[PDB]
Amino acid sequence: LKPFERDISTEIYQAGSTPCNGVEGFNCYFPLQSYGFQPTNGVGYQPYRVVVLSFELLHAP
Amino acid sequence: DIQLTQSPDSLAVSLGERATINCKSSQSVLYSSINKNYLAWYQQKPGQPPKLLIYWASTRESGVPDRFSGSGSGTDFTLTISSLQAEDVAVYYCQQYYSTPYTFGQGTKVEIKRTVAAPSVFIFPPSDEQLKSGTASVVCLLNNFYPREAKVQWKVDNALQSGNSQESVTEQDSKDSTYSLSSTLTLSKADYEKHKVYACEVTHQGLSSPVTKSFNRG
Amino acid sequence: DIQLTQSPDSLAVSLGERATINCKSSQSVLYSSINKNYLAWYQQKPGQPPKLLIYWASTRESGVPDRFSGSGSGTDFTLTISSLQAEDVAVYYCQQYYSTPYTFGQGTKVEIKRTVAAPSVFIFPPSDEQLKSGTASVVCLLNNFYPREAKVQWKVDNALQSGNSQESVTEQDSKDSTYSLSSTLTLSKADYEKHKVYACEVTHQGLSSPVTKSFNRG
Amino acid sequence: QMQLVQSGTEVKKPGESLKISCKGSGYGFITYWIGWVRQMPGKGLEWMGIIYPGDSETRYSPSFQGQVTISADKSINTAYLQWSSLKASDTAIYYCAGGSGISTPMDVWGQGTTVTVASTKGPSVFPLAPSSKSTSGGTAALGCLVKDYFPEPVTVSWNSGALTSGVHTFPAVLQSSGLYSLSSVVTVPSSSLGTQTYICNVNHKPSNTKVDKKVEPKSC
Amino acid sequence: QMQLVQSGTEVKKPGESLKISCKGSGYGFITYWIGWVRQMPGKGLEWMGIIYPGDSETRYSPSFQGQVTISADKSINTAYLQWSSLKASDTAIYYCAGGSGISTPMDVWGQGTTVTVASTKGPSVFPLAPSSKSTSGGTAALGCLVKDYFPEPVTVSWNSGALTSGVHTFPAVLQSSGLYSLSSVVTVPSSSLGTQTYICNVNHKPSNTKVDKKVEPKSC
Repeated sequence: LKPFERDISTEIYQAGSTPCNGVEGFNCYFPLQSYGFQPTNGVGYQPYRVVVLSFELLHAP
Repeated sequence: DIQLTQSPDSLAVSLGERATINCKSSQSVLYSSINKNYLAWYQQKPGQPPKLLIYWASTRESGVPDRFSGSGSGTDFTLTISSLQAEDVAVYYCQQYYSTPYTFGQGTKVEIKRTVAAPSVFIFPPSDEQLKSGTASVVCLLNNFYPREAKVQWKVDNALQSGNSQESVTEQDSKDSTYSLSSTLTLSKADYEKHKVYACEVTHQGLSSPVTKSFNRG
Repeated sequence: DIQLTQSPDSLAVSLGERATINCKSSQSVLYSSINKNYLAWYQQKPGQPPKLLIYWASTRESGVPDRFSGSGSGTDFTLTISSLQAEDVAVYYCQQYYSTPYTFGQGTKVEIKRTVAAPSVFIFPPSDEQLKSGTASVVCLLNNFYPREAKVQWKVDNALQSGNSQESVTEQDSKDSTYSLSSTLTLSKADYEKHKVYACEVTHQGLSSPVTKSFNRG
Repeated sequence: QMQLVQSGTEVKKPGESLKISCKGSGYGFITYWIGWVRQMPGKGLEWMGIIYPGDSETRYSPSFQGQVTISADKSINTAYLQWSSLKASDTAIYYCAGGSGISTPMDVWGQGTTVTVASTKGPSVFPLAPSSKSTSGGTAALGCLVKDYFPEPVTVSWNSGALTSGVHTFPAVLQSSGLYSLSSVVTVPSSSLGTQTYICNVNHKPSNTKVDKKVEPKSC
Repeated sequence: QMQLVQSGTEVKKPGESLKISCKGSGYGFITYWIGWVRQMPGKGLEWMGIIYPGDSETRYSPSFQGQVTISADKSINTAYLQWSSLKASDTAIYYCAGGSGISTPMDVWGQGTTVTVASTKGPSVFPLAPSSKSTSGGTAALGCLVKDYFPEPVTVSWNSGALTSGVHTFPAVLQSSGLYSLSSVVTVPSSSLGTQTYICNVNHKPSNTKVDKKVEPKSC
């Protein structure tokens, strides 16, 4: 990804020379995959909320 | 990875005169996003931790008096003291904080300047105690001399001695800026039984004629 | 760092006969202080974790029956089953535990032995469903044949086919030690429209004359 | 003798992060050096690493050095084997085994946890017809042929488990496409051919495909 | 602005292990990247390393990479600089300084802790006699000469601190033996020579040597 580019798509990734036409078969996966969150789970696999402040300065401040 | 350079190393100016110190960087340290030079100037007084003076090479930290100004661009930066006072004698460091590691400057020592003075010379022979141990030591004392452009030559039977002496120069006296140089000669008992005339001869710029202080063995 | 070797790989003996398995080490694994060979023998049954059998290459773990004995010295070690029974068919591993890392043996498969048998052959053509997809598959089935020294040749219009077949041999039947081999041929529709006589011909040691099973296209 | 209980079976897509736990229960667990061993399908064991719970001294093997990370948690008596990014070649069964000291044979073995890394493709089951001209006083064979199913395993049960004698199930063989094939065949005397009905039940759980397919004798 | 307080001064023999603490006190200490700097005697500063308390991301300098270890403890807001085996070249003063972010000038500086690594040798103090023929209406000089004292520093106090005008103390210069020498001289007019007594007090604390030596005018 080029810096700060949001690519929201639900295509079927062609991981091999199989033209599978969106059937999610052998050698064709689905890019999005869920997160498993449980309270009785380790610190490493927990949900951290994040906010990224970005300051820029060009003209008309 | 980006070494710095400063100049001049030691600068002497009078009270109330300007003072310019130059810092040179290997590569430009300009951040594209904010267009701000990344370089800072630090002041250190003898015996204390350094203090921030200028950051971004143009802005002053809170409480710093106006006298201190910072300028420059590209790779060349300078710190200018419009009028020096009695509190600014110190060592100044230029540091770049663009990318780790943070290199530092060599350090510039700022000292004040006075009119030429002439040094009253002294000479002390070794005591009775020094003799017993086996290593006699004679000493010659320049006092209250400005500036440090001078040279002490020892004299034994009209023959110069080299490679057997040390020199201890003191730091500038605060009340009046005068130095004090002690030259010491360490010689064994054999080199003491050598002759009869031990002398210190001093050459200094202000003093028109090199001075001589001799003490007879007896 | 000290690789091991075992022999033989597959051994077939009758019920109640002796069984000798040999493990060879690159260097002697004898601990000087206690003078004990460091090498162990493990038993693994299909579908379960291995079990310790012999440690120090001479002592038996608690509960192991006397039948299992371990001997050897220097670099050569052997495991002897004085009389084999119906429960010992399994894979045996020799491991050295002198210094890390702990290398393992290749593994020896112990199976029982029976008298020669003759395989009743079968032949199945592809169904109507196989045809529609585009990849017909014919299969030939050997059943209840001991020993596994045999070979299946497909026959199309008196011309041999090579490189288009697979072979699936089953594991020894527990109640009676007889195998069952399935040879399958995968051919496209074009290779099915090829001719008219599809046959499986089997050669086996016990069977005096190679057998033939053919089915006419119709 | 303190027994070791393993965490369980995990199926993961390529590119994920995987943590496997070995739990140690029993008295005397003050000196057990935990070790890990991996068995690839139908192959010999290959020792991977050894860690002392507590002090956490960790010794690895040259082949696996740095591929995986072995850590231990002393308070609850556990050992963790972690993959940062598991590939598609990591499908195998892993056993945690605990020795009593350094230079001691491993005697207590945990059950073991299989790992599968792949994309599910369901099974096309096709039934072979029993040859029309067969031994009338003897027997003939019939069975259904599972094809193009990924990955292993497929369970083939005959007549809801009623029939069990002479049922040959053959291990899957991977052909060029990758998708393994498998044939299960039963032998039936030519007397029960007319009356007894044949239904093979193919279960492929990863693809959640449960099919009940009748076996039909084909005639003119 | 949160101030940093340093642990204190330690004197160690060669071959030991040394831990130095930087303590951070004050509000707002959620983003201060602690850094360490070493000043060798009478030389310029040389930056060593920077650690974020908490996350513990640690960036080093190429020269010092791996010589020392910088660690942080988040609960009590402290930073530790540790030597596994300090040599005899580590005598210097160390300052911990805290920036507010990466690529930010360091503005809050701790007092700093000196480290000395050496074997104590006591000072031989010998008093020079003031020359007999001197300026009667003017002045003449007298002082005592400390020799063979290791390591620095030696405190020379004149007449229990009563005399302070014209007292020149010269920095120690190391000659071949290693043991630095030092001379302190006072200037006295030839009127007070007869009556006022001179006692130089040499204090070398590492060797615990406190000496009071009179200065004597030598005559025939």
